[PDB]
Amino acid sequence: GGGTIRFWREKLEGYKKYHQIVKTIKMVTLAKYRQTVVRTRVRDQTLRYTRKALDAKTQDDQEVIEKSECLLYVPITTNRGSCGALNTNMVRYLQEVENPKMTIISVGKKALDAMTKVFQDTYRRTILNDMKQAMSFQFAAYVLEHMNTVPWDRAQIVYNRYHGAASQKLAIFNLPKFEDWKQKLEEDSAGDGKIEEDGLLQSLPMKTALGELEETAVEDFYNFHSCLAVLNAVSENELSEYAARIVAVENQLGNITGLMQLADYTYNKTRKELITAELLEIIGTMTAMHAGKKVGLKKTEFW
Amino acid sequence: YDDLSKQAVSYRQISLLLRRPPGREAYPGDVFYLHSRLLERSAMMSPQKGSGSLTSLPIVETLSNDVTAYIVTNVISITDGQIYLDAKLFTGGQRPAVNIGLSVSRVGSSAQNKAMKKVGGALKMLMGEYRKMAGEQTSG
Amino acid sequence: NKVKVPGRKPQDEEDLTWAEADRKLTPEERYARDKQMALLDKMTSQVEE
Amino acid sequence: NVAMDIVEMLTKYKELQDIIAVLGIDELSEEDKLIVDRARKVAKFMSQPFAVAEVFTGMKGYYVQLEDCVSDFGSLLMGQCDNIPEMAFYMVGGLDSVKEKAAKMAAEAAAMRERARKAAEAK
Amino acid sequence: DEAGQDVLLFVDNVFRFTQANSEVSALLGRIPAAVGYQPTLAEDLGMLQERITSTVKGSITSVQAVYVPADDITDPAPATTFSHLDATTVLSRSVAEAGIYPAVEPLECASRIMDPDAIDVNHY
Ligand SMILES: COCCOCCOCCOc1ccc(C(C)(C)CC(C)(C)C)cc1
Repeated sequence: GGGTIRFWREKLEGYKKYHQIVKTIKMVTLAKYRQTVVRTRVRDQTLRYTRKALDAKTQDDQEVIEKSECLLYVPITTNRGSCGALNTNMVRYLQEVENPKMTIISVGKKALDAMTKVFQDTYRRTILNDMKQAMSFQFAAYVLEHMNTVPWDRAQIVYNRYHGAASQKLAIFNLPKFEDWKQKLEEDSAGDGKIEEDGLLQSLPMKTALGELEETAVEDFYNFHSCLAVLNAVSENELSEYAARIVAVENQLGNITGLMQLADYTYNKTRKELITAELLEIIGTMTAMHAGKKVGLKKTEFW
Repeated sequence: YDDLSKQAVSYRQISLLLRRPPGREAYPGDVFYLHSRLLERSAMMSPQKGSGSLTSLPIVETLSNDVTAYIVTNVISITDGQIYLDAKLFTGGQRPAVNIGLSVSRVGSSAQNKAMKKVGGALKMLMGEYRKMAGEQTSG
Repeated sequence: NKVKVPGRKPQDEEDLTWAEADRKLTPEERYARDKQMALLDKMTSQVEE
Repeated sequence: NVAMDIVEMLTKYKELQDIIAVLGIDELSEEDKLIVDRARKVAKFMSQPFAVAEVFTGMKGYYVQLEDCVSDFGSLLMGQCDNIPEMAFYMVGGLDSVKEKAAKMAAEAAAMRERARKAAEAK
Repeated sequence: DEAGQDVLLFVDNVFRFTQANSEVSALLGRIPAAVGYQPTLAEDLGMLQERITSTVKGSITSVQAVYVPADDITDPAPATTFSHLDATTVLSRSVAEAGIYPAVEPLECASRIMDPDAIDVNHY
């Protein structure tokens, strides 16, 4: 019985050390989250003309695949785990959307081991920002320079949108190709302004004034707004990571607690049972010695 | 019987004061027979014997919600069912604190009224679904 | 196409792991082997130079 | 051989349960979570209803034949049935019953979706 | 009885009361049943506690300290003491360091008369 109680004691100490370690992770992530939440007050304003430029009606997939030749899907994953279902849900969405003409350039280490085992050939590489220095416009420029290795016809930038501390949903930016964007710009600048989808904005004057703009400046307009889109995606996934890690750490601490209470109950149970066992042993050996005493008179002469 | 867990302590006093050979968890070893003599007397008698009845609702005190105690298993090994009340649900406002998963009636389906039998089948399906749908999400 | 999970069966991939070996010390061993290989390569260069 | 492979899979699943209960399934490699889903399907499949327990399981009892038991576990071992969900294996006998239960569950889930659509439209 | 009035009975740790009776039972030669507590734990404790009851002629309330050995509630001495208790005034150094005095932590405390069948409905 000594081995059992020693084992349970070692498991108790292991769970306690594991608990304080996870608590330390929680404190670090809390510091980073309290930094990054300052962005939440200030976001939701920079991409509005980008929307107006790049957004289109919801195009069904199966027509986009036949229309296109080499799509692109950029999943923005994390550098380290204990996040939750963000990475797994991104992978699930892509294996839901998997089609013969795709190519995946990701962002994060966790897109490196997972996707390559699900997507053998479509997955190409990834991009890694060691988050010592906050993301930048030139990080998104790096990502654009990586995406442009392909002659892609559409780029679906997947990311996690931080609706709240308990709400980190998925989100997509469907970026067109430059030549296709320019052709659609002309074809929609000619005709009158009529929205074809609720929630979408008319931008015919913008699609004329861009025609007033020279060619190199329009290419710069496209690249600049796509860069801002990528940057908003990276920032939102950073915040979503740091917000979902807290949830996926407090639940770990709850599980660790429960394991610790079970370990404590079993340790104390084994302790008491061992005490009773040693007691009954001693009383048994003593009782046997008492039983080995005769009741005979053993009479002898006293004179 | 409120409660058989204390009857066993009294018999443990009687035995250890007589220096009888103890057993698991300090009990002599005949405490199973002690409760079985009592619980087997509770029966539904045959029409040959009057078709009478003697129901028994014994009570037993667990420790930190541990059904793996000696007396608890000794009584579950005798009784025709189990009603497991949980301190967690009791402190959580649910009163009676019956845990349906850890509870069962091995025989009462034959006695249950049909009007109650149908409602019980429906609620059993509903709660078997509810126990899973509540845990599978884990606040996801 | 989904995944090449390892196993005991030939269509499955190699399972080079050993149940006897512990997983707790694995990261320390990985770091140690990486550092040792880097030092050995640097010694190769330093011996030639 | 099927039995030995099943036992090996469950052994690995027992070792992985120590991590699953603490961290979660998401922190496992893709191979490990596939092994987990498969061993969960195996364990759920091992349950079957009996005619004696009809009062409790609320299901008619099955008599799974020996020859049909090995082919089912082997198909579940070779990855021949991974699109089936996990709960389809719970309290059934034979892979044919598993596919019937999966059809029932898919039909019910769809029907719930169309019902929710009708309610939202009428709402 | 004679004066016809309520009484408080303050008891330093009942753990030591149980320990003394256990030592007596051991010296008398009686087999320790469990961890080392006397077989007559419940009887010897009830012979005291049952005297601590309300009466037509008066009442004896008793406030009793309890040392839990190794913070295990399942130990037989706490396990038997708790069965007789009706309320728990838990105290905490946390609230005391926060300036609160008396240092009661109401959430982890509890009572048995918290029922409208006993007290008025508004209090409950
Ligand atoms: C519904 O009415 C209930 C009335 O209960 C009155 C008796 O209260 C019993 C108190 O039970 C406990 C249980 C655990 C504990 C802990 C574990 C918190 C004590 C500790 C911290 C000293 C180890 C304290 C008291």
